[PDB]
Amino acid sequence: SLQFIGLQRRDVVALVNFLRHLTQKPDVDLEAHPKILKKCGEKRLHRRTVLFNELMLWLGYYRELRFHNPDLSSVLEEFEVRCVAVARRGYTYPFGDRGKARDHLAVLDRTEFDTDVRHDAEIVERALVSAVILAKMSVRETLVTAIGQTEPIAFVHLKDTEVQRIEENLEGVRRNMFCVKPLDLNLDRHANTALVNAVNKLVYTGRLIMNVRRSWEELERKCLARIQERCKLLVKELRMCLSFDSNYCRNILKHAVENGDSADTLLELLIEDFDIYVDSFPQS
Amino acid sequence: DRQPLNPANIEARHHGVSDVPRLGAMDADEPLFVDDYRATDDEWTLQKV
Amino acid sequence: THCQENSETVALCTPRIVIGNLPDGLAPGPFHELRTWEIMEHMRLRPPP
Amino acid sequence: KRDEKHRHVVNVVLELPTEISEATHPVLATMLSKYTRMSSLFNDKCAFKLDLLRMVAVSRTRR
Repeated sequence: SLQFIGLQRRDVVALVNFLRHLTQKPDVDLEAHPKILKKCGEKRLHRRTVLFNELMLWLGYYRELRFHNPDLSSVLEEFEVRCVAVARRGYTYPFGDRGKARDHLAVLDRTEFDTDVRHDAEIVERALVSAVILAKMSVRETLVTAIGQTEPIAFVHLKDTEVQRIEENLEGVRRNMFCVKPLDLNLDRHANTALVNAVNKLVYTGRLIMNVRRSWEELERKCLARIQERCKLLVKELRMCLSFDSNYCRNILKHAVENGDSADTLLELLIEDFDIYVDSFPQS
Repeated sequence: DRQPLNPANIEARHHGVSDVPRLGAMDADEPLFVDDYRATDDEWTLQKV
Repeated sequence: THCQENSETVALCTPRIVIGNLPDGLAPGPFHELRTWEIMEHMRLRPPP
Repeated sequence: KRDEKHRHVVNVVLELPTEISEATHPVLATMLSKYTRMSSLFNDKCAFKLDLLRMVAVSRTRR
């Protein structure tokens, strides 16, 4: 129920109904969907008005992205049970040496999962690099062991179409981070070692969670950057004319926009007394 | 109060704006209206000094 | 020192150009203080202007 | 009647003297439209006077 002034009714209701139908649409990104960006009122209205409309559209879009909120707890507990699975598979495996394999399973088994949103990435990266080091030790393949050079994340001993399926699923989740596509084709292969198959399913789940994490963070920093620069340009342009209306809209606009909670409070403060600061807004 | 104010959502505050629930919540411990600006570590150390 | 180029830890010796490049555990600060005082004494500036 | 609620705000809630009112003051004419939406809290009056004070303060400013 976002409200602003300066446009007709039909394009506004079309855009706010498109926003509700956003998460069921593929490749959703505002830089990838420029049809919204031509509806802001370029070369049509006054200057403070078009900054106002651009800021409200982008901030409502960011509220809609927080309203979508793609789930990750299911793949988190799935990664935890697959971590326990590959730990129990690497318990009984006879390695080339017991020492460093024992150290790597000791790294892997303690990191079950994490609580908040920040701690997941580094623990899933450490669990994944320990997992692929144990995988390369089980097949006795070589690995980079020079100091300061971490073994990169890669699938081990599979067909080319399967790893290409992994990369196209990576592309499909980097395009749409809201639809979950777990284990599309069969990666459980009886022709290889069951430890290698379990660690390949584990590294698929790790690739999925790091992909959705990176796509989510890049979308929110793009949205936050453009609403930041909209706030700076608006507090530039409104300040040239000293008036009570400009004082009130500035005092709304003083709040920070670094967080979803902060941007939410600033959006509801934009909504709740829109009739107060509307008097200094011309209409063409 | 008896419950510590760990969650961030229970504190919020506007400034320079007509917010009569904030003014009506004088000497009320539960919302804890706090400013937007966070203290960095160096000014925290200088305050402690 | 032991610099790393690319999966190798080859050594690098470099010339210390000046006396101040010495570690202070060998040539400390007050040693350089007395060195400057002796230098000022040689140029008859031991009282500075 | 909107005038009845308006005199209830500017007399029972805000205690304005009669020679100053929303006709001769623009920021009260803006703010009275939203003070009347505040249904409760009319028993506590001093917060409304303080809010009017800071609103007429931010009316007359340079920044």
